[PDB]
Amino acid sequence: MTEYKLVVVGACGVGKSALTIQLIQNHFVDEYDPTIEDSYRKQVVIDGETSLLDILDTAGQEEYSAMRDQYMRTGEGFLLVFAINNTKSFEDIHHYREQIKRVKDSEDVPMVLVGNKSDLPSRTVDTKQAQDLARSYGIPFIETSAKTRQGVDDAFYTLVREIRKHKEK
Ligand SMILES: *[C@@H](Cc1nccs1)C(=O)N1CCN(c2nc(OC[C@@]34CCCN3C[C@H](F)C4)nc3c(F)c(-c4cc(O)cc5ccc(F)c(C#C)c45)ncc23)CC1
Ligand SMILES: Nc1nc2c(ncn2[C@@H]2O[C@H](COP(=O)(O)OP(=O)(O)O)[C@@H](O)[C@H]2O)c(=O)[nH]1
Ligand SMILES: [Mg+2]
Repeated sequence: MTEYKLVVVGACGVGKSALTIQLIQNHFVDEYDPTIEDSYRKQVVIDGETSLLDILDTAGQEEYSAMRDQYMRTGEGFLLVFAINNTKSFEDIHHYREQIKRVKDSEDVPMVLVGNKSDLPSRTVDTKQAQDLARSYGIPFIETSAKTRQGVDDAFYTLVREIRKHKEK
């Protein structure tokens, strides 16, 4: 069976855990310990192909050991998550893209920009800004809400389609 290694990255509090649990369980978690970093597996059918998605939900203290670089290097695709009500989380996206570029030693790594918490009215990052950033990186932009499940399957399934496009090159 085909297997895809996906990694969910972004600032603390953006909804990485909430998005992962929404994809895995179809339930919204109000509280998920921000120190818990773990991987989950879900069997899905995407465009007729059965596959196992192994999703690493990053968390815990920010550190950069060589062991952590090697663990991130195993990721085939990354969701760059920011929250639409947190400008600092959007400003931090460049850091996450640079760290992916550094450990993968590549300019062409499958990624999707995800603007989470789209259910909140307290927007501080406009959709146009996020679309321009994703255009500058050559990647898709998807608006999500882990609370209502808006865009959740689209974010993960779009990342799987980007990994498929990369494996074809
Ligand atoms: C919060 C978890 C909490 N623990 C306790 C209380 S809350 C959470 O979800 N986190 C914490 C932050 N993590 C993390 N943070 C960053 O950068 C954060 C910023 C903001 C403070 C200063 N620092 C630099 C920038 F200004 C942004 N970067 C992380 C990071 F890059 C990696 C990591 C590590 C290595 O070795 C390689 C690597 C390669 C690709 C990657 F995508 C990432 C990632 C992510 C890599 N790990 C954690 C980082 C995690 C989330
Ligand atoms: N309204 C709303 N709250 C969310 C959403 N996603 C996450 N949250 C909340 O934001 C907080 C941080 O979410 P969490 O998944 O722990 O973020 P992480 O640190 O990136 O793993 C929690 O209180 C979640 O319930 C979302 O899309 N909408
Ligand atoms: Mg978390």
